[PDB]
Amino acid sequence: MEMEKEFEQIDKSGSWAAIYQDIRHEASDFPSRVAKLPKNKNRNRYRDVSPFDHSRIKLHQEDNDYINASLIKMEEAQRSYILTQGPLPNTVGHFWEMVWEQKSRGVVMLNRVMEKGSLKCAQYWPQKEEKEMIFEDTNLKLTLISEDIKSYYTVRQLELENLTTQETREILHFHYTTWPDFGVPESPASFLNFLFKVRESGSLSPEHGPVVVHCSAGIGRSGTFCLADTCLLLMDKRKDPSSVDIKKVLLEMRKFRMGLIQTADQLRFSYLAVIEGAKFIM
Ligand SMILES: OCCCCn1cnc2cc(Cl)c(Cl)cc21
Repeated sequence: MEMEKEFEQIDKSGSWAAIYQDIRHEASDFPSRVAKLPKNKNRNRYRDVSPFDHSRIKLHQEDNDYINASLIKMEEAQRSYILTQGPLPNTVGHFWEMVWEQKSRGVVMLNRVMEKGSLKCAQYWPQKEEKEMIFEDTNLKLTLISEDIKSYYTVRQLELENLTTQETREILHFHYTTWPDFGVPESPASFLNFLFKVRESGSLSPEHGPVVVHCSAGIGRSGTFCLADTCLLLMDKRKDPSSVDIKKVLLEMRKFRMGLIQTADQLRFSYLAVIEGAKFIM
């Protein structure tokens, strides 16, 4: 079926939970043996969210190459994304090592450091120009260059230096700051505006390594971001935009990381975002 009318048909029939459970039943199951080794327990935020072995990002280290991060490679859309958990106190250096090694231009953050009174990820970037951060375990230096605070998101320019080679690179930090503590946004308008700002920066384009996107577990909000982007790109590329099947795209993405889209409300919000976004594109 088309999307917008499939949408009203699920609303009128109140069957979002049943649609979402079908997806969970059909989703791929692949091994995640490296994630479950005992030496990696303090590298995982949640025991039930792990990268598959076949698609995990490997650190360029011989001691321990493990990080909780996955490469989502979308062949028809010609887009790649790295989805990862919010960094932990003992993985902030690994996180920036990955950004460096994979040649990423942009980092997309969809959570606040504290939500619901609890910490959802480490404070992993510097907050003042004159107070830079040094990650001694991975030999990197990170400096805040500039910051632009808007009503729904903040964009930061960062300098990452590989202290071993003295090479430097500019990284863009796109921080969506207004996702509610509970539920999903009422309108997709600000989320779509944010997605377009990431696109306009070059961070999603083939002349750079894959964008790094995270929330707390790296599957819920993060899944919504890449699902909406890929679906809109396919609607631009195909002769028949109504052929794009958001449930099929989501199942394809779940071949590369488990659990993408965490609730039926996040599924409905993803539909809403693609539907509204397809009208603005034209
Ligand atoms: O090939 C399409 C180029 C222009 C698309 N575009 C630019 N600004 C946008 C803001 C929003 Cl909210 C949306 Cl949905 C789309 C946008």
